[PDB]
Amino acid sequence: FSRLDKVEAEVQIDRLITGRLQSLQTYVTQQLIRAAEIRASANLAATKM
Amino acid sequence: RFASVYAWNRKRISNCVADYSVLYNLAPFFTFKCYGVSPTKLNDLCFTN
Repeated sequence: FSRLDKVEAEVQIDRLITGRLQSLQTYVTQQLIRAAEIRASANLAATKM
Repeated sequence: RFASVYAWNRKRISNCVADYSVLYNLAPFFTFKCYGVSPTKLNDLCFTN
C-alpha cells in the first residue's frame, strides 16, 4: 500500500490473502483429526476405570 | 549531448533530496510507465542507490 497503485495492488494483495487464509484452514483440519483420535482414547480409558 | 546506444553513460546520484514533479513538467514525456513502484508515489520513498 506504500509502493503500488490501487488499480493493480488488488491483484497483488489478493494472491497473498488467500495463501495465508488457506494455511489456517489446513491447521484447523489437522486439529479435528487429532481431537477425534484423543476422543477414542478417552472412551477406552473410561471403560478401564 | 547523449551518447550512442552501445556507449550508454552511467551517472551517480548520492546524498540529495529528489523531487519528481519537475520531471513531470516537460510535455513530451508521453512514455512514462514504471514496474516496481507506482509513478505517483515517488515523492514519499527513500532509496539506497
